Amino acid sequence: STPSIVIASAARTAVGSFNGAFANTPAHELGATVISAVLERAGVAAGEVNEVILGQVLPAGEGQNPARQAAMKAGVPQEATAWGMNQLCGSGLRAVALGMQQIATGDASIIVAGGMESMSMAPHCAHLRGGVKMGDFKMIDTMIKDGLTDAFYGYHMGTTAENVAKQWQLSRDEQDAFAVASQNKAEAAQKDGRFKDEIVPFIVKGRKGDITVDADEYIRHGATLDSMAKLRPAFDKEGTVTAGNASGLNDGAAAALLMSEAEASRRGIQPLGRIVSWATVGVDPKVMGTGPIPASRKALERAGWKIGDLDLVEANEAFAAQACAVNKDLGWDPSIVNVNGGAIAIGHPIGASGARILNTLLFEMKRRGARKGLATLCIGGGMGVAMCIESL
Amino acid sequence: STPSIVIASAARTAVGSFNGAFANTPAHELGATVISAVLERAGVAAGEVNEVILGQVLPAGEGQNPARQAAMKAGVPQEATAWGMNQLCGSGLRAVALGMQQIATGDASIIVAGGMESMSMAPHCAHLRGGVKMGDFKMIDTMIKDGLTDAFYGYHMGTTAENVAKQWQLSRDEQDAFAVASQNKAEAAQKDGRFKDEIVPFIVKGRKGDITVDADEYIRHGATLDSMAKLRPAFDKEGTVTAGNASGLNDGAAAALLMSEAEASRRGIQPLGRIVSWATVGVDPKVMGTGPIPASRKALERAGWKIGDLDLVEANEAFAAQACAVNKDLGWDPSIVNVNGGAIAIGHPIGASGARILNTLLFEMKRRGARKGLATLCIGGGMGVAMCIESL
Amino acid sequence: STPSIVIASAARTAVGSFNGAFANTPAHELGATVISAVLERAGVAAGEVNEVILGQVLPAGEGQNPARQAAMKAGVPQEATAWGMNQLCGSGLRAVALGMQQIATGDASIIVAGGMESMSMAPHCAHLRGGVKMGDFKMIDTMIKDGLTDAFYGYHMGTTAENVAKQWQLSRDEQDAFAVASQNKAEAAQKDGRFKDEIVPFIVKGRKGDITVDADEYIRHGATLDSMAKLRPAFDKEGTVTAGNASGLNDGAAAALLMSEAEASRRGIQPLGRIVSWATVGVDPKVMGTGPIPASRKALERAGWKIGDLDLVEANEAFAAQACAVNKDLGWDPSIVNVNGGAIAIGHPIGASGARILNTLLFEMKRRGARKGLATLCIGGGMGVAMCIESL
Amino acid sequence: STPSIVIASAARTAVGSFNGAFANTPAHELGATVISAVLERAGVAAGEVNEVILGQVLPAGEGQNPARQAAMKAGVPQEATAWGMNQLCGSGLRAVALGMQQIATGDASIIVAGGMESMSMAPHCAHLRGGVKMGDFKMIDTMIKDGLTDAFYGYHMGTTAENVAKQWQLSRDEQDAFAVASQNKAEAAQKDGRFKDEIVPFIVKGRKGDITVDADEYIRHGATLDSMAKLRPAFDKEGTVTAGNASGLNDGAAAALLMSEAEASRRGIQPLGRIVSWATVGVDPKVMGTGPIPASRKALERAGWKIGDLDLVEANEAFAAQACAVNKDLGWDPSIVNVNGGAIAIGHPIGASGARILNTLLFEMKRRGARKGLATLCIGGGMGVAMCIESL
Ligand SMILES: CC(=O)OCCNC(=O)CCNC(=O)[C@H](O)C(C)(C)COC(=O)C(C)(C)C
Ligand SMILES: CC(=O)OCCNC(=O)CCNC(=O)[C@H](O)C(C)(C)COC(=O)C(C)(C)C
Repeated sequence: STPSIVIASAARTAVGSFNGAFANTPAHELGATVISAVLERAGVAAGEVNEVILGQVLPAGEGQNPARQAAMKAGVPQEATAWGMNQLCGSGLRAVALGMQQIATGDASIIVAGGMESMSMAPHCAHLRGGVKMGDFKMIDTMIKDGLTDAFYGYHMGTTAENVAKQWQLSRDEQDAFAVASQNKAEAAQKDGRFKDEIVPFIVKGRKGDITVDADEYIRHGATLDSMAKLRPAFDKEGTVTAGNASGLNDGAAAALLMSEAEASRRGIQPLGRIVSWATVGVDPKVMGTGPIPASRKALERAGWKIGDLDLVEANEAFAAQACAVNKDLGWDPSIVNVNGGAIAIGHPIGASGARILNTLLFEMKRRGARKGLATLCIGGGMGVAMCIESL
Repeated sequence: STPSIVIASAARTAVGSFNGAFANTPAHELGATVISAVLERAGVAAGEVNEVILGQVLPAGEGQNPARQAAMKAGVPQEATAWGMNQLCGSGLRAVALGMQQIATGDASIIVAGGMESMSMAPHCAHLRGGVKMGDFKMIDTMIKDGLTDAFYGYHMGTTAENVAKQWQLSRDEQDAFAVASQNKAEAAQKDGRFKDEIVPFIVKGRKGDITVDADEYIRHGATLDSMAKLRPAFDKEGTVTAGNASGLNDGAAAALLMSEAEASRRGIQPLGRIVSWATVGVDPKVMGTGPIPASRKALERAGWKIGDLDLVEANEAFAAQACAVNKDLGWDPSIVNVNGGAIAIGHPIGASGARILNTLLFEMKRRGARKGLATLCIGGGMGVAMCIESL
Repeated sequence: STPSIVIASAARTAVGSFNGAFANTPAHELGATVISAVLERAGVAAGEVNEVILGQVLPAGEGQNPARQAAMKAGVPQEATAWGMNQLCGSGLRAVALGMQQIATGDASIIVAGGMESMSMAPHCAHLRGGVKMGDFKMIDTMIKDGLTDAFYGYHMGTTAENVAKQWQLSRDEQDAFAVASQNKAEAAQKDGRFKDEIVPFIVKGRKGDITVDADEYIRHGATLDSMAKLRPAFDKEGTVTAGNASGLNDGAAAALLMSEAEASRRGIQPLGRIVSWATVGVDPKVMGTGPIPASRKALERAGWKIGDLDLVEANEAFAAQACAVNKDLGWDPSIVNVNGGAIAIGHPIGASGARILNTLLFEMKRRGARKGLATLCIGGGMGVAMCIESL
Repeated sequence: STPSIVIASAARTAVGSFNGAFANTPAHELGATVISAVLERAGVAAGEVNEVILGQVLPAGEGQNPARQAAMKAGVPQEATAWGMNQLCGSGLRAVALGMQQIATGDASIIVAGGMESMSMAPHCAHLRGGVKMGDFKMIDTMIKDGLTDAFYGYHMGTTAENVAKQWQLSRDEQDAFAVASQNKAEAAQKDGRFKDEIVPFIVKGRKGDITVDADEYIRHGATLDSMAKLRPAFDKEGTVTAGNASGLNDGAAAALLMSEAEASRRGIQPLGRIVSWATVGVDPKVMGTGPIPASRKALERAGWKIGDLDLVEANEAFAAQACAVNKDLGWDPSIVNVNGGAIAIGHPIGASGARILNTLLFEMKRRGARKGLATLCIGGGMGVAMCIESL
């Protein structure tokens, strides 16, 4: 008699490149589009939504509770509720776990959950109430400070990726080959229409003409191992991690519509899948990229699943270094991992990422008839999140 | 049977005045102290915490996931997890209901949940990626923009208070008499030592000497009706809402340690209460101060309680206009509400506030042997949140 | 026996467009090239220079006394002196008058005087010592605030141009025809090589390569009356003044090397002319564009010249409106004025402008054998400056 | 006969401490008050002024040509002119010399010349036109960058002071003794009323009551040798220069009214003195504090005076180390130098400083009946300025 919560529908924007397609688009506008889309896709009216839960890491200057702004712009009435949350990179997936819990505790019926992020729109900042009596001071890039800098050891996420490259003795070649394989899988899938279903177009409004954005613009077409092998290391001069074998800075949103299984049945909805389990676990901040290991093992143990049971896997590629380490420790078939590419190619809109890869997982699970699935993400400050999805 | 989760223990910092005692104290530092406090108070080792969940509305510049920074500074091991969330003024109490949900769904055994806020340390910000080829630009106060300003209508929270005052025909006098009652109640509680149990002293580390802060410094000593009636309207030149009958800008943190009833009994812990229900509902952002009315009613319905069963209430005083209005609608005995004073006196450290009033309720329920209690707050953008607590 | 001071030599950079050729070139670097050039042109060694005097309105952030920075870079000895000055648009010409005065009172023999300006490099700023306790504040564009905004009435110099347009009843048609004539005369002069003599090339050092700039890049080629006529008014929605009939925002330096007539004779130098007189007079800030009227009249009377004695004139074009009013009042033959075009086409690097038009005057006087010349500028805050030059 | 220019009258504000009395008072406000005062003291109407010349190193953000704002505020007519200039610390005295040249060349009859500075109001800046697509950037303190940092060697003026200390082998003790004597002489002069004649009171207007400032607030009362000796070196860790034996960061204005000797006689004015000579000379930037040596010597030679002919001297105290060096080299009787204290005590409002000390000299010469005086200052970037004054 345990609660069975399903994902009735999902959708994501395309992922924009840094200061690219969505250079001037507030996170909450991207969120509103995905919210309306999951509702239209499921045939559910906005007024039936109890609450919107949206992960977002970089809200500075966007005003009160951007999740609420997203919900209200999507047409979800004032009666519903909304809130944001921040488990950094895990945010978008975690939000789905959290939404599932609202329904499992009988506190709601229909949740919209996911994530949203405008890294482009993130401001610079300084604390100036006390004044600066004399001397220079720093205007601080909130994207870097609040999104990409380890709070404990003081270094960029890319150095934690170097720490993983040295513990696992991963060569520069092994990482450059992984990223080339990710770009090529993503270019293949995009041209074959495999992102069409999950992507809802977004209308960037302008003065000299609106623009429809429905293609992931951060993917690199014709990615040779040459353009990878010619890059300098970005975080250590005798290291292996580069702009080419790391993910980038990106804008996007993504969302899922959750309700009980019996509810989806009552509404004539064919659900994208059932949430069987989730799990988050901590690891050393220094090697934060390993997060997916204990989070996925725990998720799998809560499902009563073996690693071999899995038919599909979205394992977020923040860095090639961390991804290979995860694929090695866990030891699943790499041919079913990031089957349509991953974040090195597609982008990593921090708060949105977890709901982005969940989209890719669900829609590709429909495409090929995979029964069991698992999405998982490493997290700055040292954590992982994971979720097991079973098709119906 | 049903899960049953208890608040094993609770603690909060004093609430500091704006650019006051905590002027230069990062939110997570305040948060850390209160995490160590709830652990110590319950007799639980930090190594036993599965997850720290902390409300926070104004984290700009503090770096990656300040809940994880509070958790680590407090000595919760890297293996645990941590996140922040934002349901604005409701964040601190919502984090507690979220934590309870973690335990009810079987995903955790032991949560620290609460909130934290340094409104003092909130930076001014500006989006400057595109560059500013010519012309003045605004450095935006994130405290005002992201905390205090309604996103839909463009005006401060105090203006929603004017809308509520007007709806309910609340005179200036009546708002002012409420504010004085609240100050006089709070100065009394302070003097008679009724804040001591709940407060854990925070030590401010400076160059010139450590300062231990263990007293709410926002409370005005010897407040009079005469003093209030001298003040000018702060939001409307023929309005009723002043600085004297509105809460303030404040710094502080507050948390609670949650576990199952059965686990408290295993550990010999005598908990502060059982979380019997909670609820959140939405309303017109224009009159967000009415949030607590449907929130408290839904919460009481979920608990199976009538309003007269309540023995003690903490209904947050964002503004006298809204506080009076909520009290007149629900009809609870004003004498069991904010019995040691409310936020006009004590302060409103946004993200911490909901855990702040929860602390006050729990320790006063204990000291007078109350059995049934409710905490509730209005939420900017048009929401309310409430929680019902029963003593063991 | 009244002292006679000559201009032995002169030089100017090309005038750069706003954030264009000299986008990242500090004013002092442009100044240094022009100091070296006037020395080279006169056959005078840097070791012989007593003082360098440079007009400069927007030095913020450039460091201590950019005039000294310029002169040291050009190898003027540490035993010499250097200072900057600021009479706004008048500065580069006032500098020369002041340098002439050093020699006249016997305090110096050899002066390099002019001005320099990098409007591109001008920063944004805020008084932040006292703090901003709460609320937004402005980051102020120093170029606009200290350069282009009237300090009394608070509006841009364009509005003073509107005031002049109304008071002199100057049509949009007349102003635009003037603007097009300036563009077309400057393009002709450019293509014929008439700026070559005065322009010294400036090498913009980069990383991917050095670029030699020796063309005035703000000059529009093939400028049409239609392109002027289609612009909207820039300062008053029912006005006549536009971006097209106003000058621009620009970068440049320019200078003159001064000595007594007898010293030039001793050296065998053929000077560019003798400074027979100068003057500066104030007018109403509201119609500051009129400055050249009383200044030119005073300069001429000090020279004992009638207006009809002039063979050539450089009257600076801050705005078509004021250029037209000045020509109307003075009544000098427009065909002898801004013969090679003016600032509408060439640009207006504020602190340099006055020495820029002096350069154009002097080299045209030489080229055509004009005997008597005058340069004059209008000045924000309501002033004018004029200088009479006679050929030797 | 030669042109003889006299100082008819003089006045200065008190010198305010950094973020002290004048923390929020724009320099031009201070200037306006001293302009009005020199007019009143001379019995000359504002309508009679031809030009205002005001030294000012740090005008960023104050708007167009603060000299003109100052002159207009004092009711100097729109028909007059005004300009600012910058020879750093020498500026306030150089303006006077420049003012004298306007009259000697017959270009003006009546000049108000001096300087003004608000180091408190100096802003922080950043060049932001190109944008900062990613990363932290610096907000630069303009007071330090444009006022106090050497542009060639990149270090503060205090480092130049160390270089002079080492070269002249000046002990810590000798420097501190000098500093203590400056404080103690200034304090005696203050108590005895010796600054009253030269100071014009300034009214600081504020919402909560006007404050009249007529005392130099930087002067330390009861300054002890021990208070100096305890300090740590501020620039070199085995240096000798400290906050105590250097001057401060200060706000002030000061000026003089000039006219020919014959015009003063026509008007029946008894002048404060005749300007007999002035000089400016350069020195190595690295030892800029030595500027007063070649400059004083040149001024004296130009006057036909031996050093021993001087009855009184104001040699500016940028730093004890340099003031000591200057006095050692010149060898004048130290008992006639800075007779009422100097800038270590009184403060150093850069652009005003040279006119400030001139005020002190003039009024002491008058009060004790000294016939021959000299004022002189060192100048960052390696210069000196000096002026010889004789009583009539
Ligand atoms: C005083 C002087 O420098 O002479 C005239 C200077 N003219 C200008 O600076 C106008 C340049 N204008 C432009 O580039 C566009 O018309 C503008 C609308 C972008 C300018 O914007 C403004 O309104 C200013 C006055 C703030 C520059
Ligand atoms: C030429 C000149 O500058 O005159 C002397 C004025 N004094 C100063 O510039 C130094 C003022 N110094 C101080 O208040 C303290 O020494 C300080 C160490 C706190 C200043 O901090 C600094 O390092 C600088 C940049 C101001 C020198």
